[PDB]
Amino acid sequence: RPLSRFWEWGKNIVCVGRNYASEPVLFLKPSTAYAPEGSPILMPAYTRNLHHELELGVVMGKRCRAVPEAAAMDYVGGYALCLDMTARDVQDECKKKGLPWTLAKSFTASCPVSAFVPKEKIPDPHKLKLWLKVNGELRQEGETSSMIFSIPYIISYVSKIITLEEGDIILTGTPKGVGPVKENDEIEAGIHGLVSMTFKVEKPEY
Amino acid sequence: ASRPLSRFWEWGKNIVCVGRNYASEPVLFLKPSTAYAPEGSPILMPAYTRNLHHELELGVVMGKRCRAVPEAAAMDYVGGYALCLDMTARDVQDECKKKGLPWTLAKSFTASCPVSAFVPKEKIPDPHKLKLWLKVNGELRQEGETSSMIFSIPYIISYVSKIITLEEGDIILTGTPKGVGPVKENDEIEAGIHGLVSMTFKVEKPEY
Ligand SMILES: [Cl-]
Ligand SMILES: [Mg+2]
Ligand SMILES: [Mg+2]
Ligand SMILES: [Mg+2]
Repeated sequence: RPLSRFWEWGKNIVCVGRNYASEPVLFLKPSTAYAPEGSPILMPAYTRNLHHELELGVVMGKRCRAVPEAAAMDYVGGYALCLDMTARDVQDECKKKGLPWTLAKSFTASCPVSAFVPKEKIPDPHKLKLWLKVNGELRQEGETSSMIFSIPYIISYVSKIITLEEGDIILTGTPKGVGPVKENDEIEAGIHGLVSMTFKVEKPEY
Repeated sequence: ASRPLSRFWEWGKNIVCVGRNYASEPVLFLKPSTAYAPEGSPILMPAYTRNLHHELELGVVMGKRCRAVPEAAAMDYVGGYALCLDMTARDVQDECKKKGLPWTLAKSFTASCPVSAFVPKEKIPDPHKLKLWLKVNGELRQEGETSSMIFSIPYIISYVSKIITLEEGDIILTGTPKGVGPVKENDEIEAGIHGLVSMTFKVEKPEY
């Protein structure tokens, strides 16, 4: 289907652990973690500390299996700005117990996502500037130039472990200033000169 | 438009697996859609493991968008079933557990969820009265009865659905009985549900 609405039909979401200040740590979100603009961030009932993580997402334009770094950028279709919503308290316990990160990282609406930005609009994804506000006040700022692992290497690396389909996305890590959000909070985020997006923290209607 | 559940592995977006469910709440982790290996495709061995285990599991293919459903309604959201193998780099898993890292390299690599033909819901009135088996070069290594599952199926559905909305075509593997063990290049795994379905897989290294 069309990359401009890739969150509607894309199957997989792969997320790098730390990529800002030896190999990347990888974890997954289900497709239902996607919350496109106009849809709320949903707070799980089991957390009392949900954090925002501002991240550049790389959307795969064709099927990508064990590709070398230099070819990796041919498999990219575009990009989207994401929040890797994280139940931080659950994560701390998972690290402690050797448990999978699912409840901390992989719940419904745990990946809010901007409009699709075609790769023609971004000649270099390592020269972008990211930002995020909670209730109008600046909280996360990062430059993608300060990423530890480059996007070509991240694509190559995960493609050698997990084949990526067209429409799959890779979240490439968060810069500094990660912190909490509560019910009714509003998160505004963007890439300077390219895209912006608004989201509202909300409880489920169960 | 709509694709058949008989080919759910072709279009299904998500795989959710339960940890220990045989002899307080389930452990959950995920595989990517590209973990699927339908019959005819090889179990691929990741180059970084020296201890790839099999795990015989009943899968549960969802038939209807399933968002935070109660246990008593859960079975209405099921489309059918498939027998799967939760292929696991156990050596990588131990290290993941130790460092408190994600289980991805252990449980979510390519071809790490071999899958049988789809069994419609009508053919299985009670999914807890099934018998599963698995052979490795002819030797019976896994034997389970789904009645001895700790968490029932309707609960597992009601539970994961509260955390993760499940689509049409998504599957939940409901854990593996005893008899888990390793495999190696050129081994031929066969496994089935008694009277319902059977499958065969060759273990290979990738043509990377
Ligand atoms: Cl995990
Ligand atoms: Mg998926
Ligand atoms: Mg992150
Ligand atoms: Mg398992």
